[PDB]
Amino acid sequence: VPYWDWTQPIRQLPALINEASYFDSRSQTEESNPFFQVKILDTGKVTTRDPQPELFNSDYLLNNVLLALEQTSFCDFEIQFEIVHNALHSLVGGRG
Amino acid sequence: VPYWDWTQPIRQLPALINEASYFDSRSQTEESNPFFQVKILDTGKVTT
Repeated sequence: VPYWDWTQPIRQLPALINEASYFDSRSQTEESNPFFQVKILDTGKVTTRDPQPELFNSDYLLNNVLLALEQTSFCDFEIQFEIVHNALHSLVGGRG
Repeated sequence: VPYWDWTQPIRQLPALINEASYFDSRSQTEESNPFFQVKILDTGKVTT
């Protein structure tokens, strides 16, 4: 499994996850990349992304993670860890 | 019906079509953008 870095400012969504559809040479054919969406089992609906217009060209994530990393103990670190974890989650979740 | 001016030197696809998701307040709900693609009738095939 790879990891998507966000410490460096993001110019746009990463290629692997925003590219419309792939073209496989095994069938020499196009097919839609699953990374957009997936049908949630027996629910009648599918997921949906929604980018936020302030996810780009900011050092907010960088400085926040630095001031979370500065700490020494562990319990204090945990709370800022969770905060920044849910941060970009909520940012990219959108109205969906 | 509108028209798309491709005579303009383009940078990205227009936002009317490329994005496959829009949120409308009529039902305060999200819905996939139909302009993304439409399946061909009674063949189980989706364009791209």
